Amino acid sequence: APSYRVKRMDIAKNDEECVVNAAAPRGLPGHGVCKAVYKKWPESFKNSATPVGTAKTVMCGTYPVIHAVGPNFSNYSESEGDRELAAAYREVAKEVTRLGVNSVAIPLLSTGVYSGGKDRLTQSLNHLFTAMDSTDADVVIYCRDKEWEKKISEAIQMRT
Repeated sequence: APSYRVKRMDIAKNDEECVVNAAAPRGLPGHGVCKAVYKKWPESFKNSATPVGTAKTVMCGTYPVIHAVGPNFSNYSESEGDRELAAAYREVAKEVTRLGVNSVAIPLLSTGVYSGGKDRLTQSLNHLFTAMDSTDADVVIYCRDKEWEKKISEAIQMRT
């Protein structure tokens, strides 16, 4: 039965059937998660650029990389940013369904450098749940911060 889990580790080392990239705009290698994805699955960046609020899947071999471009809250208002963040996750759920995969590795979109200097764990996680609750896939959320793992883990347990 479909679950949610959280792991504090590099998503480029995930054990799931596909990976969501916290993609930088313009198809660029970016920083953080995006850069790790670029180093592990560079061929997935061929023609990967996609607008803020959307997702685009490129295969690396037969492994799907879902490039999801969340808004950068240094450039978006809070209301417009929230709408595009919600929409990016929606498009992730649509791609996961289309691919038919049994599991997916996801990072929290629009946190870190695309956060507008704000803690957006809860905002981004709740959009993740809303979108992925609509799918059948096992979801494994990948973070790096130890306090975030705790908070994510608590949220996962509050809905079981």
